[PDB]
Amino acid sequence: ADAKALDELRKPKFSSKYLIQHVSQKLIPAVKEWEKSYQP
Amino acid sequence: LTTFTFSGLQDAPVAALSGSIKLNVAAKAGKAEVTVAAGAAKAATQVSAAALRKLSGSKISLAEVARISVLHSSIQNYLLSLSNERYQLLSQWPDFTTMYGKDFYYRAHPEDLKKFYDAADEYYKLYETVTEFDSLSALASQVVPNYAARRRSTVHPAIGSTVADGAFTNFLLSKQ
Amino acid sequence: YLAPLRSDFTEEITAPKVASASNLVNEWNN
Amino acid sequence: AVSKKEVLYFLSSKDAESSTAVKSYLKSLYAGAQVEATETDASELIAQLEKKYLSAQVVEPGVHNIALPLGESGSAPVKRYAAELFNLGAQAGFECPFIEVSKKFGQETATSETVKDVLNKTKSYVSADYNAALNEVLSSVEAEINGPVLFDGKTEGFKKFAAKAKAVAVSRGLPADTILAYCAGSANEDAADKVSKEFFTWFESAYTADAAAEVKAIEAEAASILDRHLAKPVAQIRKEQASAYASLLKRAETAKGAKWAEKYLEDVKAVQWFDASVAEAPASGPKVAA
Amino acid sequence: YLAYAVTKKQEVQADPSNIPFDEVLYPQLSEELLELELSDIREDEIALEKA
Amino acid sequence: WKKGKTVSIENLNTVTDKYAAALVPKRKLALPVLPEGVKKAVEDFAASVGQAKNASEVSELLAKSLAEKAVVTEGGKVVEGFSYVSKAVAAKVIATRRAEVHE
Amino acid sequence: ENDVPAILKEIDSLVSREAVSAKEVSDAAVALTYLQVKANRRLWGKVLEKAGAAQDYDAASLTNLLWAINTGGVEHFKTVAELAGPAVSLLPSLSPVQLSIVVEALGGAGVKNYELYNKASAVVVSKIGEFKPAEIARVLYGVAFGGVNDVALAKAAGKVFASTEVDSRTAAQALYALAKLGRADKATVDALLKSFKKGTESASDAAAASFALGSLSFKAEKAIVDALKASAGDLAPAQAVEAAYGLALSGATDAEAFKALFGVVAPAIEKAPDALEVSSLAQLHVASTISGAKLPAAVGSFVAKAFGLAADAARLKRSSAESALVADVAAATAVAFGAQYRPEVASAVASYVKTAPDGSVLDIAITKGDAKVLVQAVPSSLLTSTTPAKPLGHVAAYSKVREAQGYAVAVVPANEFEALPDQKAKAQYVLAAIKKVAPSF
Repeated sequence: ADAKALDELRKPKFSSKYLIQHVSQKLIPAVKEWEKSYQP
Repeated sequence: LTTFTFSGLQDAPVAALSGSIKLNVAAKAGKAEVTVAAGAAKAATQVSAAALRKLSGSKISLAEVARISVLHSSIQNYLLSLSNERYQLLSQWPDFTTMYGKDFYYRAHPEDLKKFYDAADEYYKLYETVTEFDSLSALASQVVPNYAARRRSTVHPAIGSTVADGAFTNFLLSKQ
Repeated sequence: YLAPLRSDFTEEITAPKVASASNLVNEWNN
Repeated sequence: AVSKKEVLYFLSSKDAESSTAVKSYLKSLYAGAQVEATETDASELIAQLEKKYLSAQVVEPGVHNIALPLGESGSAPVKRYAAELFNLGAQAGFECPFIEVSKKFGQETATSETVKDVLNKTKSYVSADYNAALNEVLSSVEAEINGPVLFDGKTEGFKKFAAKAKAVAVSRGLPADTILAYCAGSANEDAADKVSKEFFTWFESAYTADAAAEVKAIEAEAASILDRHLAKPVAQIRKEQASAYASLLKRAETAKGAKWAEKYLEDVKAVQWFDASVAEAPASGPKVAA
Repeated sequence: YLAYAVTKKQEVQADPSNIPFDEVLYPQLSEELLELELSDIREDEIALEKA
Repeated sequence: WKKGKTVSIENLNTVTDKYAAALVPKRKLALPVLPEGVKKAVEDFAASVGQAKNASEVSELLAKSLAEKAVVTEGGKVVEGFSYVSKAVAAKVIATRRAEVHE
Repeated sequence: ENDVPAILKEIDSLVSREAVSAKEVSDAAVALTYLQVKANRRLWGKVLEKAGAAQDYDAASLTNLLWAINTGGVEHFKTVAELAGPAVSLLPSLSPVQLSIVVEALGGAGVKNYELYNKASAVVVSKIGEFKPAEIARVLYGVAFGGVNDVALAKAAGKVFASTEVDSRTAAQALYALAKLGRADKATVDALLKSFKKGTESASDAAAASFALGSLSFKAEKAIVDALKASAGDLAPAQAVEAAYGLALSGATDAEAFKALFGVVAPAIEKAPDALEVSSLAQLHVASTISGAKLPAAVGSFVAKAFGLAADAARLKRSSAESALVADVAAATAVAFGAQYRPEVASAVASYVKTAPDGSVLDIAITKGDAKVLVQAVPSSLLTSTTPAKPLGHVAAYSKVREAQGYAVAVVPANEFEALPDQKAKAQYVLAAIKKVAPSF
């Protein structure tokens, strides 16, 4: 209810950080399957 | 701060500089009796030379509790300070309601009274939107995302032209 | 008060595009 | 949870939501959990792509924690703002901006034999006001040789170009003799001390002028956004903003199960806590647990 | 702020001495708004004296 | 409102006093309300002589006798010799003049 | 008539009004350190809110404020780093005792202001007799921790520390400043180690000279370490770690000094294991290894993982000229162990990147049966900043922890390695360094 914390209240709110994480969770595991399967 | 600090009871402030609070220390050999007087209250305790050195052992590390973020609240504080400079020139608007009487209605040209009543309706349009301060928080979110993408630089968050120009002459005017 | 979330990087190192002074102080002084 | 390569990146980080993911990870390792073995894999192109996307998860909450010095007088708010972004570079795994942009030059031009191809592959990182002043001087030294000026250094045709480009670099205002004498060094530590004090006098006047040019563009963007908004009637403003707020909520409610949309709507509930905690005690502010 | 504004507006609007009387404020206007309506009758009375 | 400062309610209220001080007309009739301090001291004098049942009627005539010769005050001071023709007198001049031209 | 919480409420109402000047915010901060008000963080926050808002600043109130920020242990980078604006404006106006307080406070907070420390060192190297030796160590602590490698000051400071004998608190600040600069000039350190025989009234400077010696690897001087075994209750758990880490790096074997130091940090990790940095949990595992003094069973196993964490984090955030050096040393390690052609060195350096037992990754780790050899490259950031350029004490920290894991760490420093002209000379330098440590290879 009232009186959250300090370390809960120090977070910047509408930063990205989780689009950057969601992209890197779908780009890094999708590009390791590109260099393991690569011949020109 | 660092891990070890080296200040306390040596070249310390011995007295307050304002009148709102009165400070006196009793510089003894080992300890010191402080005399603090603020308003109606007085405190008189004793602090050692090794009692101030343990003070900076645990750090306070203050941090800001912002509504959205510290970045956004700094943009919104600037929009609030910009919206003051516009409000201060609506403070200098002439009191048109002193000419609302019917001895100004009937002496005046009928088209210069339409314009006068339109210039009074215009001031209430300007004044009711410069005091819409609840709209300044959504205006700060139109500045944030383009700024934040310039800080997601692939080189550095703090890179700029003057550094990257001056670091080109180190790259170009050296050998290859 | 909330913004669109963007996840894209800046590759160029450019000048930050200072915008032009709007005439609102001159319009409201008029 | 974190993927154990994020948590190695969040150790020297100092934002809140990354330290509480570290602190609950270190509390798991106190209760006898095994630290998982970090990957000795992920070849040179994938390693530079994980470093690109893990530094940007340290930079993104850190940029939102740095107050812009908008509408301030003096250099020290602009020097504080620049120093907080320097420290955000070091926390996210970047080096000095001098050492990180010159690495960008030598990587984009690893295959350059002529300096005209240097001046076209380092185009994105050098100012076009400075890229043009190095292209006009290039075509004069191209006129004296009538052969492409080489990126060799041993060539005398480059040595007359590098003495003409040094005349350009001092014309912009940047001491090309001081910059070169820093990244080359000297033998004794006393004569290298005076050139480092003269490089860092340029460097601090350099990165202040990039931070101050960034502040003067946010000040100019916000002043044109406001003056466009102050010209609206107040009924238009409230529904232009309620349309933009509701469309942006619905984009986070369309996205189900995503971590970003779950955290987006959880921060909307934390803004509404902030507005409600202030309403209970407005001379006190928000109530923190103490 | 609004609570003082509804008791300052009513403190002025409940006083009956604050009712604006146009004949007290502008005496020459209400004596000319009368002679607009009396001159419209006088033009009907001249038309019947001519008849 | 100053630059980084706040607005005080003892300044928002003296601004609202300047708005409601323009709602008063700059020349007005001093229309008297009979206060409770006088309308009960008259009803006291009427109830002591046993007219407590028609005691409301005695007060109203004292209210109306001040109201009918209510004087015109410009700036708090009384403008002397100021005669005005009301809107109900002037609409009686019109109604008799209409009836003597219609006849 | 003696009221501490009723005088906090009258300081709270002094800084919560609308136009607090510089002198009233300075003296409210001075009153909060003498009263030792670490428990109330919001009252310290209301002072630093008005400390940034205050626009007047004379020479007296700026130094009383910055003393109170540094002594009180209160950290806010935005407020303190914008107090360097008054400081460069009041810099000729400052007394030499006042200039030592602002640079020790702005330097110790990490304020990156090169214009401040350039002009504030120029008044110390011009007016050096004007400065007391305690005021030279304060400026030296400031310019070092503000990121300026000003050795024109570090030489002029050493001329004073050999001419005047200094206080124990003065010397340990000067050692801590030279340890971050990484200088290790024995002509100046030994002039400061003779100040630690009159006894030390603080444990925080005996612990800081302990850290500053081991970071330069000099040795423990027998009156610092026995000053540390009696007063290891005065130290915070982040400060007792850097005492034990600094004794272990200097070669101290007084295990009851390590019983005293580990008697602070072990119940602190048992209460909250996330209280310390992971850089400090790794500095405990170095100290719990080289002296060999044990920890509790829940603690010493926990800080063993946090050496594996804090060594990976410095490998992911590698300086990219250290990445250029490790892949150069590993190539010469492939040539030294027999690889004449490029498909053999490229397939060998990929085999040198075995996993350490704690979970971390070793870059050049060679295994022949029952013997392991680790090759360590230590570039320039881990070298001493002076002309002989030995590696700093942290390289023997990393070596002796890996040596207790079954490795034979061969140190390859880059001041010697990259002075070599070709790959064959670089391979025989690496091969000789492996023979010196484990001659089985």
